Amino acid sequence: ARAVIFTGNSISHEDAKKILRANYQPPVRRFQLEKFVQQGYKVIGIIDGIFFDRAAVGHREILSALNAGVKVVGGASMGALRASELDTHGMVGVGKVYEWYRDGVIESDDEVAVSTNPDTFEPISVPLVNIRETLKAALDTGLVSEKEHNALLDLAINTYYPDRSYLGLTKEGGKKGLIPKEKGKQLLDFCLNSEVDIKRQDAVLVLETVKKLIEEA
Repeated sequence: ARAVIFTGNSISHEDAKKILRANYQPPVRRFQLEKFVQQGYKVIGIIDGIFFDRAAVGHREILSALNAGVKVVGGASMGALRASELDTHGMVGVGKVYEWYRDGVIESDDEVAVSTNPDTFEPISVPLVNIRETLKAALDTGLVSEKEHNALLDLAINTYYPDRSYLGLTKEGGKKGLIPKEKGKQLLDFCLNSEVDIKRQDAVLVLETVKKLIEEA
């Protein structure tokens, strides 16, 4: 049994490779799955994928893989979104992002979209789900008030995703009078050193699920 994993954004190929030896591919695009189905692969892990309509992985493609006896696992990013749409059809969803989509806690691809380096797949921006979880953790550490949490979260929601960053958020937050600037600096340090990287943690869960399905005959 051979596995193929589409990732690079939520976790690098370098970091994923140590956790599970698999065929690591770039974020998934339209009509990439069937190549691996036809090559005889037994498990597909969808973590990351392009969100733009023309190039996004389609329901038809996932359903084709499932009908051919290929197990499909999704989480973290595009995999979380698709698993929430196709779990009733046999796609396995794992992780918190999947759970939130499933239960209507979050909606739309805006929750997970990130700008990336097109060559290395490393993210430039911060996904909204990570911002949500990191602002929650900051509130717990007493680094923001509830008013400040809510104001900064609303700001993040209302920021074009390639411009979503912890520095950008605290800077614009300060400029818009949403947080004192010294309190903003303490918050930025927390965000840069103690990020709740829910996309990465969910990505690891996908890898571990794929690992289990490969082992099972």
